[PDB]
Amino acid sequence: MHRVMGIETEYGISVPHQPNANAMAASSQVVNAYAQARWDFGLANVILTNGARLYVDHAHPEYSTPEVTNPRDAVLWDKAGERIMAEAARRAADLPMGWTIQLYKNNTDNKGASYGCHENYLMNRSTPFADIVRHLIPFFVTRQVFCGAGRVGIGADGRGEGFQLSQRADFFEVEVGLETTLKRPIINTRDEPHADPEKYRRLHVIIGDANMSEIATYLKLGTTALVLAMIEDGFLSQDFSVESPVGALRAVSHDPTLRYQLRLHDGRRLTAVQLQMEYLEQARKYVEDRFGTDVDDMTRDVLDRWETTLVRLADDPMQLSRDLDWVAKLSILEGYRQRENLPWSAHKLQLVDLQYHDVRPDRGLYNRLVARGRMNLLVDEAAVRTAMHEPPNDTRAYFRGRCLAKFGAEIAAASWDSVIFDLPGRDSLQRVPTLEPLRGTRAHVGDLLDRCRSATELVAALTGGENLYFQ
Amino acid sequence: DAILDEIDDVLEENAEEFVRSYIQKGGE
Ligand SMILES: Nc1ncnc2c1ncn2[C@@H]1O[C@H](COP(=O)(O)OP(=O)(O)O)[C@@H](O)[C@H]1O
Ligand SMILES: [K+]
Ligand SMILES: [Mg+2]
Ligand SMILES: [Mg+2]
Repeated sequence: MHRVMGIETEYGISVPHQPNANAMAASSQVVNAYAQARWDFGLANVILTNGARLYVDHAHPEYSTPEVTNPRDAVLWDKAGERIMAEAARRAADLPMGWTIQLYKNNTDNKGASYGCHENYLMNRSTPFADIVRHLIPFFVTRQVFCGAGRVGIGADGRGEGFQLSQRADFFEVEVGLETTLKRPIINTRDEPHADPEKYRRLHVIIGDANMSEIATYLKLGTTALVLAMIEDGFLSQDFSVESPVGALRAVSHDPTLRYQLRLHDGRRLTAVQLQMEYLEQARKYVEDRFGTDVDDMTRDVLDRWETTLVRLADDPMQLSRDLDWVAKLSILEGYRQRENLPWSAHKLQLVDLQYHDVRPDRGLYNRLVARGRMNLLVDEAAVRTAMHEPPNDTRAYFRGRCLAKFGAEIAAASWDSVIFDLPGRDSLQRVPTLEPLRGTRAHVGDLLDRCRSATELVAALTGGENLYFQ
Repeated sequence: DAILDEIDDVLEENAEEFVRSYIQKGGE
């Protein structure tokens, strides 16, 4: 698999028993207590040596992965973000203020507020947006059957009793739009690629729940990428559009038995699982048609896992309790409901819903499941730890992160599309543009970075070579 | 359930106060 992608996750943040605290201050402590160099364009905003961004957004600490090229790397650097958040909070506890800061990789307080886990995908600019919209809406409406993180409470305000597949569904209100904080659209239309806008669209997806499960994050990014390849190539000839897709989004979420039927415009009546099976079958045909059996292993793995998950969801979803967040969480919830005869309104069930996402290794419920061997993993912890400080090798995040590690004292600022150097003696800053996501890689600049012992030597060697190393 | 005993061991104290106090600013 090769598609430039990334995940931005806003974390919930709680500072109990500190009347002097506010969410912006606590988010700043988290970002600042971890780190490094500033963001290039007054909130705390840091670029890390793994190429990630750590910053305060809307009174939430937010982690954005480096650009990666495949869904396994998306999982890996996204999981490293969880470790960075947990460590950041632990370091903030040693600041003079002494705050115990709790962080949650979820999307709602169950009281009407929501915050986002966004996926970004690089696409051909030429692909017509009307096709992007009409083929993605039904996919996004239904992919929560394996992407959902689970939620106790129905309706944005949480007043309805019961369990649902996703946290985000109740907050989406329209099909298409610019918004990210209110009246949220199934398809967000912002197109800000931080790359050659003549070549690339950046698809900014906002509808997904943050996932703890690595299998869920892998499927979320990997299946979406496969659907994007079909959309770009004009491969989908059928009409998957449904009547009232916003209503369908909510109704699919609110039926964890997975029997609710969408009403397709072409007359078909299909469950969300059934409609997902139609996308999967087209993806299989697409890959066979394009590559034969010359398919890369990861594409094959995504297709196989997508199919197995849908087959098991249709048979008995509880056999997925080691793979999907909403199933793993529901298994705990129903266990307590059976053991202690609890209605869905019980406060203990609300606590399980939230604490599932706590980043602490010793207290977060997903993390306890992993500790007891009750969750399947995709990557191992040693690789996650390495990904906290090393960038991916095959995107421009390589140059960004390695510059920060090796020449941090001489980096004035950095962003997705530039690194800005502050060289000794020069009374002027050197801005090195990194405009192509698939340049600035180890194959392009690794040897050069190895040889240079100073940022001055590096900027000298890069001078006039922008259209070699970076564009 | 062995696992429910593990979850019981780690759940936040004052569960009702904890849930009531978990109030977040809207994000994206
Ligand atoms: N050209 C691109 N194509 C696809 N994904 C990208 C591209 N550039 C950056 N990304 C990813 O998008 C995310 C940007 O995060 P952030 O700066 O928080 O976005 P926003 O401006 O939407 O808040 C990162 O995870 C990054 O890896
Ligand atoms: K975003
Ligand atoms: Mg962001
Ligand atoms: Mg944000």
